[PDB]
Amino acid sequence: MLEKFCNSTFWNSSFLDSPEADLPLCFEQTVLVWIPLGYLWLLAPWQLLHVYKSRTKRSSTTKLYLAKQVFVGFLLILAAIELALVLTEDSGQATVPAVRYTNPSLYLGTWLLVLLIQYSRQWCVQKNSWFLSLFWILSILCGTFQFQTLIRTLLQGDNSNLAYSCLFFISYGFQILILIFSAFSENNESSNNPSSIASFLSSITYSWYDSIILKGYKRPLTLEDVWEVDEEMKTKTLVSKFETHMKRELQKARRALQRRQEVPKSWLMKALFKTFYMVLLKSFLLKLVNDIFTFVSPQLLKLLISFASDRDTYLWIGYLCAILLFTAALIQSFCLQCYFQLCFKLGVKVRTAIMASVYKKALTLSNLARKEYTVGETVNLMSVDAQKLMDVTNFMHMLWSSVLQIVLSIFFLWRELGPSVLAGVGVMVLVIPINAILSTKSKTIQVKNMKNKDKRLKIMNEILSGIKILKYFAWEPSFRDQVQNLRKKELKNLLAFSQLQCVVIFVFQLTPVLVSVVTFSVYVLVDSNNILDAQKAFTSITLFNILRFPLSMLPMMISSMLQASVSTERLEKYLGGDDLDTSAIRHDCNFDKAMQFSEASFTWEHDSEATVRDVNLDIMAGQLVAVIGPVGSGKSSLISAMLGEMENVHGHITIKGTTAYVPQQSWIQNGTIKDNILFGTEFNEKRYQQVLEACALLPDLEMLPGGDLAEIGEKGINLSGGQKQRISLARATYQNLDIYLLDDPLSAVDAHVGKHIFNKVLGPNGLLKGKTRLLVTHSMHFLPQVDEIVVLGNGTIVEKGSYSALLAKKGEFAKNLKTFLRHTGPEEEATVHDGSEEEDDDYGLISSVEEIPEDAASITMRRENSFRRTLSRSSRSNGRHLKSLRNSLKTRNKFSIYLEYLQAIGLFSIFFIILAFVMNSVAFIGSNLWLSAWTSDSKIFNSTDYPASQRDMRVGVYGALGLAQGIFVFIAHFWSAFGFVHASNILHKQLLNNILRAPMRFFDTTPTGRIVNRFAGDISTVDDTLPQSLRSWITCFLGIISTLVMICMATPVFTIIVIPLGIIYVSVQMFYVSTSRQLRRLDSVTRSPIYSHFSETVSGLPVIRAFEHQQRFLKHNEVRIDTNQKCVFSWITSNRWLAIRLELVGNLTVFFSALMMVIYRDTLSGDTVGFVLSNALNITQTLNWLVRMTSEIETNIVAVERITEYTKVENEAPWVTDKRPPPDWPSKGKIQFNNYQVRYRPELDLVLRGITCDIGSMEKIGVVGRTGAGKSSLTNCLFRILEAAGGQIIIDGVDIASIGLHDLREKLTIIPQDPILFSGSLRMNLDPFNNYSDEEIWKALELAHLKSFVASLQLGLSHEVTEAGGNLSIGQRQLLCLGRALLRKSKILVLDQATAAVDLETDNLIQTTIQNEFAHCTVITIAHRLHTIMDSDKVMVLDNGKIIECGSPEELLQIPGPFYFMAKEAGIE
Ligand SMILES: Nc1ncnc2c1ncn2[C@@H]1O[C@H](COP(=O)(O)OP(=O)(O)OP(=O)(O)O)[C@@H](O)[C@H]1O
Ligand SMILES: Nc1ncnc2c1ncn2[C@@H]1O[C@H](COP(=O)(O)OP(=O)(O)OP(=O)(O)O)[C@@H](O)[C@H]1O
Ligand SMILES: CC(C)CCC[C@@H](C)[C@H]1CC[C@H]2[C@@H]3CC=C4C[C@@H](O)CC[C@]4(C)[C@H]3CC[C@]12C
Ligand SMILES: CC(C)CCC[C@@H](C)[C@H]1CC[C@H]2[C@@H]3CC=C4C[C@@H](O)CC[C@]4(C)[C@H]3CC[C@]12C
Ligand SMILES: CC(C)CCC[C@@H](C)[C@H]1CC[C@H]2[C@@H]3CC=C4C[C@@H](O)CC[C@]4(C)[C@H]3CC[C@]12C
Ligand SMILES: CC(C)CCC[C@@H](C)[C@H]1CC[C@H]2[C@@H]3CC=C4C[C@@H](O)CC[C@]4(C)[C@H]3CC[C@]12C
Ligand SMILES: CC(C)CCC[C@@H](C)[C@H]1CC[C@H]2[C@@H]3CC=C4C[C@@H](O)CC[C@]4(C)[C@H]3CC[C@]12C
Ligand SMILES: [Mg+2]
Repeated sequence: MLEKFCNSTFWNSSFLDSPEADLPLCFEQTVLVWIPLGYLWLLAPWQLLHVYKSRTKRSSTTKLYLAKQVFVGFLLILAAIELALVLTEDSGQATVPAVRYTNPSLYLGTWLLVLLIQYSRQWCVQKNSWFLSLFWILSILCGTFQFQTLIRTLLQGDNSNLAYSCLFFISYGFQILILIFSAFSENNESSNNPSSIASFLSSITYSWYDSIILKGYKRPLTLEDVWEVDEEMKTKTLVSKFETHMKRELQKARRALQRRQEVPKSWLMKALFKTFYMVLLKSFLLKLVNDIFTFVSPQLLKLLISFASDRDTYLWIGYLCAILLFTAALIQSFCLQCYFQLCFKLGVKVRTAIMASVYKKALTLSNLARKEYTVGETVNLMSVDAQKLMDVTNFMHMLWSSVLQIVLSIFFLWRELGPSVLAGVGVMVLVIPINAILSTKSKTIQVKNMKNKDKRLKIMNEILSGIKILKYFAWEPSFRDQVQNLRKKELKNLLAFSQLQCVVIFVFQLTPVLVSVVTFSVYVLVDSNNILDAQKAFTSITLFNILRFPLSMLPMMISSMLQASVSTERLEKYLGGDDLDTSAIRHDCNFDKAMQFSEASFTWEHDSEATVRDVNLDIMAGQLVAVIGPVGSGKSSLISAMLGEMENVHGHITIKGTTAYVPQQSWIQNGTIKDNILFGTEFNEKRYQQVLEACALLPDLEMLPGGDLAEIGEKGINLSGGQKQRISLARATYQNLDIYLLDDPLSAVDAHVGKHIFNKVLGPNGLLKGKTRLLVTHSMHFLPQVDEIVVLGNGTIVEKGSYSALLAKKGEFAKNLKTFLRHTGPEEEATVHDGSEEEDDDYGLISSVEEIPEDAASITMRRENSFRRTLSRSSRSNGRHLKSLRNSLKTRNKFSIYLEYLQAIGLFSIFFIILAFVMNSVAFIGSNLWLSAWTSDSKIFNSTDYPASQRDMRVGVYGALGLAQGIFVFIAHFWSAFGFVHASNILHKQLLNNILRAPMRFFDTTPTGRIVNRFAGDISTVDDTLPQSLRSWITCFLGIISTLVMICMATPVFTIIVIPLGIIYVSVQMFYVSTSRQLRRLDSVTRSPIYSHFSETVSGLPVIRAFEHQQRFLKHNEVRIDTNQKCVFSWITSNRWLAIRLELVGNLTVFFSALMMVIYRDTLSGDTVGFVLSNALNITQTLNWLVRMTSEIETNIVAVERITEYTKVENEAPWVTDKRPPPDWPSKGKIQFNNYQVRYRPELDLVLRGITCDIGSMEKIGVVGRTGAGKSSLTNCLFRILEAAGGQIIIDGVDIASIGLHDLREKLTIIPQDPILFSGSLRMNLDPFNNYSDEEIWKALELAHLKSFVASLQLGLSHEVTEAGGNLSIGQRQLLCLGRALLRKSKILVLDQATAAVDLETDNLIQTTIQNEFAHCTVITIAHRLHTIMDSDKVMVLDNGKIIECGSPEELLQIPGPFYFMAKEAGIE
């Protein structure tokens, strides 16, 4: 039928099959002008309906709109005038074919729809959609063909049709211009994000993120300038969506579980599929489309080889094939990037929807299930389980995209070689089994590695925190070896694990060559008729390279799904747990009473004995009643039942109004004191001040360093029981509720503060004089000022009555009211916390193992190592003692590192390793040239002319070259492993000796947290991931370099393209790293908050639920999640930006190569066009891998830099010098000071000045003074802890300066101010140096009155001790340090005021012991008990750093003076 419509033939061989070939103006003016129209017509109504339903306000008109409308109008008028001219040309006696009638009319019809659809878009967000943007591309691609034919026809010399050509040419141009104009964003400039408003091209090449790329390059970027996340992902939206389906599923699962077996089994997985099936479908379609291109390239490569093999062909074939290869690569990359983006976005959505839902359940779960779990366990649950589920949802489509890819690949190989292909596959299948046996061994080793690493850190924390005591007694040398033993014991396991990992990389590295040698040898040797040729060989190599990945990622995917199974099972127990029952507390306005108990009976457990039994009482409003009883009576249980935290058994409770809670164990949040007192309330001034003053929290607040705005909590000043109780009471009284349930709020405070609080806050005349008060107490001091008292016994009420009535009853109250009341004095003080902010990770900026397939082994290990390391830190309980707020306040008053690391490794081995890797690359190029020659050999011979000698020679050499390649790699890997284990040893050892020898200034300025982190995190980083990246980068670089030598060697001209693309590569490279690095940090800083908040709320749930303050905390958690969800996307998109740019560069560098071998084909063979393209086909992704891998080693080298800084910290005076003292130097206790002047730090002034005193032998001296007089400095001046800015100290005629450092301390003894006990055994604390024998030790405890405890202990001197002697009680901790100093029996003893916490009897013993034992010695004591200072031969007085009075105490008191005035103030005599 088409023959009469048109006039020419549709298709004839003569049209083609010629040097010059072209489709006729019949095929081009038919199907090529029907496809574009069909797309627009068929698909128009769907887009019209999609706009119709969602029509909103019109947007302001912009210049682009009018340009796009006027160009279409020009097209319309052009088509109209063409139709008019055609109709006017021939009317009479001219059967003009309808191709000149329909085609003109068709276009005129379409342009109208284009005008309409464009206007409709003006009413939507994205103006330039995908519909028109794809239509224009289709039209241009279809119309390019008419162009060539038309031009040629005219150029050839025919002038018959010139209007049509000119008309068509004008339209084709205007189409180009319209397509160009249809790419501009034309933004409304919405500050949220430009993702919603972006044309098709911008949203497909990611050329809208680049703004941030320009912003972060100039100046560092903060959280302000990162675009917000879209509404579809906001936490509030995701939760509701997931909650609907969760609620709908669980109930059905519960019903199914109840119907049978008469705890759900599988509901979470379904709830997720039913919620997010649509994204799954879209991603599946995109992955299916991409999977096709993976096998398209090899066919074009075979066509190129065939075309270049012969000579009598046409150029058009080669040019068309090159263009097709370019287009296929571009399309495949564009589809793959979009699929990656969709999948990763879905993963993030799932992770947020699980984390927020877990948080929301945590604060509504029953008490039984909550008490079953642990505080840290639930935090680890959210921090680990949710992350595991994110990974298994980032790489699930692989499962189906493998069993298909593999199958397809196998099919092709068979259609290319024959039954021989099976031989290669089998060798490529046997590898996986072997890989497993080695992974299990690696895990087995790593477990013990982790165990030994844990203990070392436990000794490190103690020594770093208590560095003062070590210096005083000179115990530094022992701990050196004590920790080096553990270091070596760990190093051997590290070396074993390292050499095992090398075997695995070797098998995954040589498998390509092995499969090639086996397949080719079997194919050529199995039958004499078989003859190799270039196309078959090179295509087989390409398909092997394609297939090598899935068979090596499928094992990993199966292992991951196995972990996600148990992770899912654990979460479903928590998210599916029961809820607490509330059908026992009736919140009605009884009014008649604010409380009523109708024979209630509640139990803590499910069905155990009732803790509270048969309770019935009622108290009117405005009544203060006190609940008293013995220990374990059940008061707090009664108040918890009032709150409703127990399970009802029998009865009901009526409550009118709100409630307030003051728990026995005070709970404090993180933040300022003002934030804690407010607890989410509008700030006032007439009530805030009243609350603070009434709770007597004013004097203390004045003494805090920051006043009211002082950070309190885990990461700040740790207050004592006395204060934390007053803060809790102040918060409760400021919130101003109706019913107050106080549980012992006056226990930690003393008598004065307690009386003041009772008379000013809660009592007959106080702040809460109208509200009802229920207080539980243990002291009978405030009983007469109450209204009604109740005595609880065995959980039930024994007697209820007024104070006078109970006293008149004459029974239990008489005995009860004796001296039960217990008073508490000031309790300890504050405790500052050393900053330990460390959260650097290893697995970052990497989302799946599909983006960087070459390095899947290392990526998997890093994830597992990070997950394992998370638990340890959570379950660690670091015990670095603590510091007193008082003492802390006084204290306040470039490529070179790469060279350093290489020098630590050893340049001698580095040279040989580089030589080995380079030699391997040469053997690679050599093998390819042997095959290229072997394949070339075929053309000379034929089927029945191949000799046997050639057949054997062409394969023996191939085998030899493969063997050489394998050997050189193995050697390179074998040495690399050792070259590192040595580095970790020298770096740590060198660092430890230097850091352990630093002066006190450095230890005082830098917080302990920073110093200990270097010994733990960095050492782990510099001995684990570092080597993997350092060994992968060189392999990638050498592969790229080898590929380029091959292409340039074949055709020299290519050298030109190398320079330009490099300038682009190194440019595109700096940009990415200059931004990604900053986003990596932001992510870590904005994560820890979330887990901190969850831990806080879980610990303080009853207080949260007593005040009815749950919505605020839910909102806080939602904001904290939306801050991190905004930052993750900002790097998930950046990685996709780089890919489109580098995959484009990599595809361009192969397109040119192909064309350069079609213009110079004359001097080229088929095989030479094989080794050049077969390799260059896999250079696109290798660039992306190199940039990503070089963006990780650059981020990881930061470890070595830190370690180096502390290895070069200033040191103090040498331990031992040549100047030795006379034997038994401290013969007599003769000390003298000559104008001794000193300063703590060079920037600080002299603290002690003009000191001139004399110390006699066998003399007892008492140093006493005022605050800030430098009393304690005197001691820290005799142990040469500081220097000597002025003057000197002479003992036994020998200046302390001349004598060596470790030569002086040994012969001096000092009792520590705060007795500290190290871990280990009792022998280690008493004598780490094992110099003494047990016999003389056994005498020491006899003198110390401690032999009774130690003899009857579990062991003798071998008994272990926990942290800071936690197993031992306080009484012996101070006592033991007395015995420690007793063993040394030195000559000069410097005592200090350290008997403050020693009990009277013990104190007395300590005091007399000093006198009985130390008699033939000199004793200098700095003390505050002026009374105790009475027997000193000479009393020295310091004012502000100057000696004042030096005389006997009797003389000092006989003659009035500053000492006598102090004694008069003290009143000792
Ligand atoms: N959280 C709990 N879980 C289980 N049983 C508990 C719990 N708290 C208390 N009990 C049980 O109830 C008994 C009474 O505890 P409760 O704290 O009510 O007594 P109390 O007299 O108020 O104590 P105290 O005088 O020390 O404040 C305990 O000895 C124990 O047997
Ligand atoms: N670590 C330090 N860093 C800086 N200056 C310090 C440090 N320790 C002490 N000082 C300075 O030295 C002064 C004297 O401190 P020292 O403890 O010797 O005085 P003191 O009169 O014995 O104290 P107290 O009355 O509390 O027993 C401090 O007030 C302070 O100015
Ligand atoms: C598949 C397309 C899109 C790209 C691949 C190149 C195409 C255009 C080339 C590759 C091989 C070519 C064929 C090779 C040999 C012959 C036999 C001849 O007597 C008629 C033409 C015909 C059948 C050619 C037609 C064009 C052809 C199919
Ligand atoms: C708009 C662009 C993408 C169209 C691409 C095809 C163009 C560039 C091609 C198609 C047909 C080609 C022409 C075909 C034949 C000849 C005759 C020859 O003796 C000189 C080159 C010349 C004149 C070619 C020039 C380039 C040409 C016009
Ligand atoms: C399909 C899209 C993407 C690109 C289309 C490119 C087409 C139009 C190009 C690519 C290679 C070109 C051919 C290359 C060489 C010659 C030989 C010359 O003596 C006549 C023109 C002729 C025969 C060209 C015709 C046009 C041609 C076939
Ligand atoms: C993007 C696509 C559509 C256009 C670019 C295709 C390029 C590679 C094509 C288009 C026109 C082609 C040229 C057209 C005409 C001739 C003359 C002929 O005697 C030798 C080949 C030569 C010199 C062609 C080489 C290849 C060529 C330059
Ligand atoms: C097996 C191992 C020990 C071989 C050692 C390879 C050495 C020579 C290689 C591996 C990693 C390389 C570094 C990788 C990254 C960069 C960042 C770039 O901006 C400058 C070069 C620099 C700094 C490289 C210098 C050379 C380097 C240190
Ligand atoms: Mg209690």
